[PDB]
Amino acid sequence: QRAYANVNTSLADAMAVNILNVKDARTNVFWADDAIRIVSQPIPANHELFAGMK
Amino acid sequence: SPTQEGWDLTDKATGLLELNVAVNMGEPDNDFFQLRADDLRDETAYRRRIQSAA
Repeated sequence: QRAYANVNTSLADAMAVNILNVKDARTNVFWADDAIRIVSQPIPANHELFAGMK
Repeated sequence: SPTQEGWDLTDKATGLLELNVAVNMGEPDNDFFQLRADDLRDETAYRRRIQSAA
């Protein structure tokens, strides 16, 4: 489990959390190209069940 | 048919009687079924339900 560690320490019941967006701003967005995907599915309304509609 | 014996049968003729029986039908034995487009991405349950209905 520790092989997957990504942070140098844990939380200790008093660690103050600082918010980073303290002011409005239109976000610029960067990523790796294989980070966002779009799953898609068909809607099988061509079945013989849906008669009367094309 | 009835019958009678003898040579002279004056004013002893008989009519014809043909009775009949009546046949009808009952109410249909329906089988309703309701589905959506999602549940037709496999169609195995649909086919099995149709066969079981028959």
